Amino acid sequence: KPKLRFIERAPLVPKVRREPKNLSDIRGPSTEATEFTEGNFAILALGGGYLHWGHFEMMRLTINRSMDPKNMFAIWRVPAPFKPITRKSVGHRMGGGKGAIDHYVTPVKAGRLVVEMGGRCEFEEVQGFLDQVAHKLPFAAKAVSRGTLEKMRKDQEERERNNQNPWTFERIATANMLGIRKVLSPYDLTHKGKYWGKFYMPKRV
Amino acid sequence: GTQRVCLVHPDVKWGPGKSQMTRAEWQVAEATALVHTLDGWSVVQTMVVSTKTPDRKLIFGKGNFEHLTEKIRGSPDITCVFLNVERMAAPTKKELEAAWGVEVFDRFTVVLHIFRCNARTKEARLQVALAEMPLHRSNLKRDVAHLYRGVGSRYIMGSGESFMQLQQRLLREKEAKIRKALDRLRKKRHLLRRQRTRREFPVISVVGYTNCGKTTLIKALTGDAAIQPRDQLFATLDVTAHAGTLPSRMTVLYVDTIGFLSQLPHGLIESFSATLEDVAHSDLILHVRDVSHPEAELQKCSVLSTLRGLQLPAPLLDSMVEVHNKVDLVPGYSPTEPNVVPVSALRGHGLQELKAELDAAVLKATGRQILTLRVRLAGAQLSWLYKEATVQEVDVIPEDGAADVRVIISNSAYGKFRKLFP
Amino acid sequence: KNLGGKSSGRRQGIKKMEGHYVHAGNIIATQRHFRWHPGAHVGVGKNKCLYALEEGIVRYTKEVYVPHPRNTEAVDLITRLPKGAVLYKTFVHVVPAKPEGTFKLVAML
Amino acid sequence: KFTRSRIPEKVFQASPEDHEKYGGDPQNPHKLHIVTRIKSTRRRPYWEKDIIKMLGLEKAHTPQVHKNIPSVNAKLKVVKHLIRIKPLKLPQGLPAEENMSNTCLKSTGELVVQWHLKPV
RNA sequence: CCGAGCCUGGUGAUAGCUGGUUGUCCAAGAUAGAAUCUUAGUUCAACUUUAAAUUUGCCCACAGAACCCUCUAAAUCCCCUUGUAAAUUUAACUGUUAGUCCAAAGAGGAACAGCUCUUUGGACACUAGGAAAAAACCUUGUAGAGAGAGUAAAAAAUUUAACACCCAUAGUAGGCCUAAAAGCAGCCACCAAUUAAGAAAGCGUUCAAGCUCAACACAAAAAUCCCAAACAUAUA
RNA sequence: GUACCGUGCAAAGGUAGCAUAAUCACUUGUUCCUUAAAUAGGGACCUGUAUGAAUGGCUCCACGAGGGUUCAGCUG
RNA sequence: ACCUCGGAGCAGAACCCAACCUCCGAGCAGUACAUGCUAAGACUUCACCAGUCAAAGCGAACCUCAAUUGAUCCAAUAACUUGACCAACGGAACAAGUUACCCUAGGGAUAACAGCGCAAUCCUAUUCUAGAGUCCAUAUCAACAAUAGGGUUUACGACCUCGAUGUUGGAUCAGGACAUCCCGAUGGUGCAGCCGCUAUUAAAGGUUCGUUUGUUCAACGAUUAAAGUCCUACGUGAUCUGAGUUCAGACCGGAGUAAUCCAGGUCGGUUUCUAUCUACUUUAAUUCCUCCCUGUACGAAAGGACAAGAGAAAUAAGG
Ligand SMILES: Nc1nc2c(ncn2[C@@H]2O[C@H](COP(=O)(O)OP(=O)(O)OP(=O)(O)O)[C@@H](O)[C@H]2O)c(=O)[nH]1
Ligand SMILES: Nc1nc2c(ncn2[C@@H]2O[C@H](COP(=O)(O)OP(=O)(O)OP(=O)(O)O)[C@@H](O)[C@H]2O)c(=O)[nH]1
Ligand SMILES: [Mg+2]
Ligand SMILES: [Mg+2]
Ligand SMILES: [Mg+2]
Ligand SMILES: [Mg+2]
Ligand SMILES: [Mg+2]
Ligand SMILES: [Mg+2]
Ligand SMILES: [Mg+2]
Ligand SMILES: [Mg+2]
Ligand SMILES: [Mg+2]
Ligand SMILES: [Mg+2]
Ligand SMILES: [Mg+2]
Ligand SMILES: [Mg+2]
Ligand SMILES: [Mg+2]
Ligand SMILES: [Mg+2]
Ligand SMILES: [Mg+2]
Ligand SMILES: [Mg+2]
Ligand SMILES: [Mg+2]
Ligand SMILES: [Mg+2]
Ligand SMILES: [Mg+2]
Ligand SMILES: [Mg+2]
Ligand SMILES: [Mg+2]
Ligand SMILES: [Mg+2]
Ligand SMILES: [Mg+2]
Ligand SMILES: [Mg+2]
Repeated sequence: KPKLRFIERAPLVPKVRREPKNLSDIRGPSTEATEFTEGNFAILALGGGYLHWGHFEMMRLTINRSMDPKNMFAIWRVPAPFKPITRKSVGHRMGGGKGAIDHYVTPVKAGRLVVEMGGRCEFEEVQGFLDQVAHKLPFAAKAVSRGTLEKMRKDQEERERNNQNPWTFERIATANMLGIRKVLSPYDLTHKGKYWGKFYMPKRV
Repeated sequence: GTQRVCLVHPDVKWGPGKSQMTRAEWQVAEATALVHTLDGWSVVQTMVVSTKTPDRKLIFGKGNFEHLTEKIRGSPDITCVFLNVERMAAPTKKELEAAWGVEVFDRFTVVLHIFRCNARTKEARLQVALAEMPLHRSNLKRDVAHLYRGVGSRYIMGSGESFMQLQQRLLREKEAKIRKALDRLRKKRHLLRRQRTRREFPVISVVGYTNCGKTTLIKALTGDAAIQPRDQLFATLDVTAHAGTLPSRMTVLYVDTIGFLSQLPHGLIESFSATLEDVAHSDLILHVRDVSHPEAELQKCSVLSTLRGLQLPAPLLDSMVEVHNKVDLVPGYSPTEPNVVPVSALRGHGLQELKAELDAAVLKATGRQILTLRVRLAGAQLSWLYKEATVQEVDVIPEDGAADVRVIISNSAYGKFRKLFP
Repeated sequence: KNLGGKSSGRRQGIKKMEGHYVHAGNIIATQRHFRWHPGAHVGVGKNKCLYALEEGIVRYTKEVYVPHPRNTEAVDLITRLPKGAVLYKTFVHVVPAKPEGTFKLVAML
Repeated sequence: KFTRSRIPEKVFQASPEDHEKYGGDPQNPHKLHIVTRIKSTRRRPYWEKDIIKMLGLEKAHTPQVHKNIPSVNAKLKVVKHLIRIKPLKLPQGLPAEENMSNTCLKSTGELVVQWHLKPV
């Protein structure tokens, strides 16, 4: 079964209890599915966002059509939509209780792999349609190999080491210099200024 | 949206609407397949209710209507009701929705939903909006007292645009814009066919009831592996043309169309407009019937009624080649009526005979003439004929420097040849 | 559809932290469940509130938990515990400050 | 929620580079801080306002002498973004009762015990 | 001037509602909530004011404050020192209990709203400077005169898409398949020779024929009329 | 069950008449006449489960500064 | 729909925290009859009321449960004690509709018009290269999606205005945008020609008259080169009209016992203002058609052009 597996619209056992839109699941760096597993290529999410069944279908159809099943295999690195998003009836006034469950999404944080590909192939053979999928994804995304991912991580480390700026967001935020924590967020103490809402700034050091 | 549907089938007993050809079990099976087509929901409950006055507003009698609403309100798991009654009038839909507390769908609305949800085309979306324009009683399941007095009362001596005036204005404007957009899309679809008409490709429209095997027959005829027939109802959404070769070596377009359905306003379905206009402009019509299906007679009657309502040319109605598909399902079948080709699309049993038959039909319809013509070699007359007309056979006279070519040529191509190479 | 849930906070928790001088009878901590267990010179009310049985200094410690043998649920938990495992709980103690009393010369008979 | 900030201890651990830059030996640390409020307490938390009042830095650009002891240092850490801290230097040593009235705090942070107002 | 006349009187009816509430000067002064036919109000709390008694008030070192739950935040409570001068209690009261934005953690909405609702903090409902004008962003506040001085915050930067040239025989038109389908309609094999070439990576052919590739060689657009003027180079 | 053949219930199951009505909506109902063209008007309908008989139903002579439509003429 | 009480999240760690926010529950039951009497010290649902825990002592033996309830007065009782799904649950001892016949006090603290925020809805443009288009993504489109822009709709918010911002349609006059309907120039075409389609540029000028309907619109009739999309308080009522439109009258159908009512129909129904201030009051034209080109180019036919030239007009401006 090398081809990418089908993803259901909603979990077979639907959730009955509406739950809050905890945007923290989109905010910040990704702590899961950050490394390669049984594959050599992937789509890396350079930003946070929610993936819908429409996005899943786009990914599945494009990758399945453009891949070579006898030499390439693909695997999801993100679970099927599970978080329920609720919408009220069109034209409803505010109040009257939380809306009914409308759709299911799956959160994705910056730095996560969405799909992972492998097999008897090199990067250039796959990067085309992987980049197409990444560009059509709801968040900033990039087709990345193991080598390219390691290269970008090493480049980030090198920039952090050799930056000539005496002042860094990490240092200022941690020391509360100028009392900037009045303006910053507690999450910023760990984001080090590289994340702003759902957006991840890669050039940011 | 994971809906739960109660399939309410009005079994018409006596009077107009009494179906001699088909049975209520068959009709409810058809409706169940229809609703399953949409991938979103399925039939949770089915009720066949006897009715003797199907033309009245409530369809059913007073007692039967009370009984139905009793069950519909008692059972909470139902999200909507599918009324297998073709098209409901606006008052009937309003009354049934108010009584039952849930959205009520008819065959027309369900088919519009099939088109919108499966073939996400602008035609389908606009048609759904057009049919959805009647909008009142937003809060179903409960009658809401409103007390609309004092809203927009006269300020000095007059009032501005009131409600039911703004609603009328929006209704008129939306209808106008939807119609204009649909006209633009129709013009674009017509534009798509200009090159085909100019090249004068013989075009054949494969028509028939859903699941008769139109797509499978076209696949068998053309030899294209890309064509993917499905067992789903209304699987062949959208109209597409495929090239094929006949025994006379002629190239012919088969127009795979959307399958027809019984008790459905095809003329009023916008998504069907491509199919209807393509059959209208078709040179020949290929009528595919699934004789294996028990409702074959009703299916034939429905398709023939739709074709008659299309007001197609009399010669187009005539010579419509009838093909009985799925013959393999019937163990031993003999076509009693003449001029019908029994074929098995999956097994390709009668495909050669069908090919010969509709090849003769195309030769008759398109007006192309089969003739032997003398062409001087090295003139490029032969190459011109190769490009512009089908070439059944070539026999070159070595001594004379000419060739006798048996060719099927249209009037336009023949005139062009005579002028270009006198 | 969602009714209730309007109850106010119980204002429960610790009333006397460590190092606080506490008189006899003072409530040290009110709790719904057994968060802090009673230690030396600390009594439990019907509602699991901890009160000082003596006058002294409150001290919070971590001590091994050995339930009464008739506490069937805790005994079952212990019986299912792996060998070498020891349960610990937070206990509140009142280190008495004053002595019980003094011997005073009352009469020189 | 915006809350009081806990400065990690590693921030206040000077390095040899810092010692060279700022001219202060880790051994034999200075005894007294000269603290001047260079920033307004307006638009700052009430706890910082109260700490400034406790340190007696209500007036801006008004030097105040404080002990270089852990508790005063903790308060100064709390309100460090509003103040300038320098080491008090005593080139002639502590002022004596005889010269107590002739002292002056020069901008360099030195408390000279003779102020003649004459050219050198 | 009749949903029930007019006049007089009770009558200065009552109004939680609107409006008004008149000398000078100084000072303190914007704080959680509960109940209520109650959310246009009031009483009690909280805050605030005054006077008086007393002694601790604030900041805060260790140590200490739970499992559930596998991980799980900024913090908080408590708290000697220390820097500070306030705090508690007693007595007498009013007024505020219809609130805005900003930063942060959240919830609802549509990860809309100058939207709504909680929490921490700030500012505003007070002065001044700045962000163009400017309640809420930044700087800064305790007050007067000065035709002195050092400063705080404080002025946006960006201009971005060329590209190879040459050359191609070949066992054969690889087989089957088909009317022929010959690298090039479909499937299987997919080698191999020439110094160098995939039984061909793309066009084209009715099928061929003919042309190429790998291989040899060599960003944005709206409705009265754009909107300071301008300036790239004289030493922070 | 296939209009009439049986049955339930009710106090009786809306009868005659008229009918897109000044008569919820659907509504610009569907037709014919009328106009070059009519959401108007008039005549009709298996036309009302929200018509209908002294809460009066239909027809009709006269009459009306009542409300519609219209021939011809007339005219700013 | 809810109104009182309790548990869990929001509210991760002392306490406390809203929501017509998310979820669960309660208005008991069981056992006991010392489930007796007293009494330090404490907690406390942010007030009070109320509610909690409890050492020691007497007297004895040797309560479970999260909520599981309700004050005062007043009744019943000899007393002890008991009494409200007083659930609008801090509880008037006992009182419903309707109002357009309406009235007063206020409120822009609060809705309808308009503006404003926003852009769900709506509209527009790109990216994606699946799929339509006989072949062929890109002549013309286009699914799943992505990125932007606009502020024409319906909303949503309730920020100015309720000691009045008069608000549908029409007349009159129009100012403006271009996202161009016609006229101009231009690239592509599945552009043979004629018609077209699509895109760039262009807002100087123009963009019809009628039948029904209050219609804006829609349909239809006849035209036109075309009969554009919008903004302007859905421009413009101190310039006009009031046909529609939930003031007072009345009828029909329906609701109700009735008053009366129905975003149902229908017949009728008062349009004020003498201008103080601002502003303003005399600022090289387009288009169609006729002939001819010409039955020519083009085309198999059907049909059928440009450009050049000549002549006629129509409108607009000025006389
Ligand atoms: N036994 C048999 N089954 C057939 C035959 N032809 C078609 N079928 C079956 O019927 C299905 C019809 O699918 P399509 O041919 O796509 O249907 P269609 O005729 O295009 O009709 P729509 O899906 O309604 O458009 C096939 O997929 C088969 O499952 C036949 O000749 N014999
Ligand atoms: N505590 C209490 N008082 C009551 C109760 N029932 C009546 N009362 C008293 O009586 C008042 C109510 O009067 P009603 O409503 O006439 O009482 P009723 O019992 O229904 O009728 P009557 O006996 O005729 O008065 C209350 O306010 C009390 O004073 C009850 O259940 N508990
Ligand atoms: Mg009123
Ligand atoms: Mg709670
Ligand atoms: Mg009078
Ligand atoms: Mg008064
Ligand atoms: Mg003052
Ligand atoms: Mg000063
Ligand atoms: Mg080459
Ligand atoms: Mg008329
Ligand atoms: Mg208390
Ligand atoms: Mg109450
Ligand atoms: Mg009336
Ligand atoms: Mg009034
Ligand atoms: Mg508005
Ligand atoms: Mg307001
Ligand atoms: Mg508000
Ligand atoms: Mg006024
Ligand atoms: Mg333009
Ligand atoms: Mg508007
Ligand atoms: Mg009127
Ligand atoms: Mg009536
Ligand atoms: Mg009227
Ligand atoms: Mg009149
Ligand atoms: Mg007037
Ligand atoms: Mg005038």
